[PDB]
Amino acid sequence: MKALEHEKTPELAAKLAAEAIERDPWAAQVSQLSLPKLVEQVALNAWKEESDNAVCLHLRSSQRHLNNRGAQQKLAEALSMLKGSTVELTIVEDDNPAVRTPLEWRQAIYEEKLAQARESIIADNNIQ
Repeated sequence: MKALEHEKTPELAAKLAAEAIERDPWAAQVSQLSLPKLVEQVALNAWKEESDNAVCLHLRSSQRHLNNRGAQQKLAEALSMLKGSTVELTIVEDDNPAVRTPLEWRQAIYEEKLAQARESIIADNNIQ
């Protein structure tokens, strides 16, 4: 009609997300919270650090423009509904790759199939 072409394989991407959730407690938590779109993109562009009484979403500063307090407050109420108590939910902007976000995890699960086929040679070992 108009074009669509943007679904492509939403099944493959959601199946891939199932594995991400089956590995990542944060991806699982977000899917249980069932976030909308903007706030979902905030939760997606961040990896969830968790402290004694807080949850600090390390958002890739590469998408710092998604992070707004309007999202954080809605995210906070949702995280608090999950935790069943007040979560000190903050969004911090840390672009360092040392942890994978649930978005990057979905992507990384897919590439693990490809990477395992090269990492098998790492497992053939040399020094470890």
